[PDB]
Amino acid sequence: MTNRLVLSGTVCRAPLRKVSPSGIPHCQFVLEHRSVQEAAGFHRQAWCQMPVIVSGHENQAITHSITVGSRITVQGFISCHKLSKMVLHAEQIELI
Amino acid sequence: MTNRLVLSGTVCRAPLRKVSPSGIPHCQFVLEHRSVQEAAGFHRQAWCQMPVIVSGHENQAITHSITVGSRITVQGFISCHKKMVLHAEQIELI
Repeated sequence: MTNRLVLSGTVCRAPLRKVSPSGIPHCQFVLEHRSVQEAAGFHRQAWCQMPVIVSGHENQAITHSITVGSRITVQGFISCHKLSKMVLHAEQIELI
Repeated sequence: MTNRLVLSGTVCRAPLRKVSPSGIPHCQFVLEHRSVQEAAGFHRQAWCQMPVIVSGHENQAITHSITVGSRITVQGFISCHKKMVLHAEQIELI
């Protein structure tokens, strides 16, 4: 049922843009997250490079503010395909 | 920096209790998620198999009750190696 990743980071690859044959715009970039997280009472570095996909006409405009160096937070669902790779499908983007 | 994953699924690999060299036990299993999500006005299938690490003694009665086929909702932060793991903070048997 529940599937929600909220993740902040710095964009490490600029949006690569395409439109589907049926007219659906898709925007793809990579978000690099790095932070200090808490577990069992000791601090530890969390690092990951998350591919993000922005699909549909709704969220495309803000995507043109996103460049390598942009700090953003992305809220959405994760999806894996296969040798498996994970993508964050953006539902909300906040420009920090 | 926000790092928060909330994921429901089913246990697809038997949980194993390991011990960190620092005296801290943890429980590892793999969590299989399969849901219908909405994108560009269409229903997308979302699937994932997430490795999950649960540390700290407070989650042991729930952890010890977990088997292959258990339906759980997991909440924590993600981290990446070489691989992606979810470091579980909250764990509920749904």
